[PDB]
Amino acid sequence: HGYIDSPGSRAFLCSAQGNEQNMDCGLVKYEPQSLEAKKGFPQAGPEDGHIASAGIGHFGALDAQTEDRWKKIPITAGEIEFQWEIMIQHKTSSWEYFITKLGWDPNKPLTREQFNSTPFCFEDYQEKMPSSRVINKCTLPEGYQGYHVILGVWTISDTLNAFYQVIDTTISPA
Ligand SMILES: [Cu+2]
Ligand SMILES: [Cu+2]
Repeated sequence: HGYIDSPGSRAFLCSAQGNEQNMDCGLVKYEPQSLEAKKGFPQAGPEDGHIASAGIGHFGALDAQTEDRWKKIPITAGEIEFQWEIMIQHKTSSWEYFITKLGWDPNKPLTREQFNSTPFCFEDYQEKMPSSRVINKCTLPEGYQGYHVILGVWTISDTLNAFYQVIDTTISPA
């Protein structure tokens, strides 16, 4: 169980510790650490249209997708660091990050077609137990600007599951 608090994830910003910068999030507000679903996105895992909720019904408020809906973290293109708060540590296969395609539609549901098919950042943890706070250093793909959604995936090595964290960003050109 864990969540990304820098850049603050969509679920994190729903929470009290995110100071409710997103509202009307349902139960997400009270357990942003709990977006657990089958590993293996995009070949498996949460179905299209339910990626942000990790396919969990009572987190479905996160599946709304409009330009106006979500608070966006401002970031500059290039190097980026993601920080996870690991409330319950589990042996870890990897940390990986996907981003929406150039030309995705911010007013349509998040789907595999809306995301690049492969991650832009991948850190192999070789099934080791992580510390309680984890930082992954990454680099954004070239040519990115504007509103984009980043999907953070924390894949658990000793279960069938992973934790899914979408992040809303406004990217300024490098
Ligand atoms: Cu857990
Ligand atoms: Cu419920």
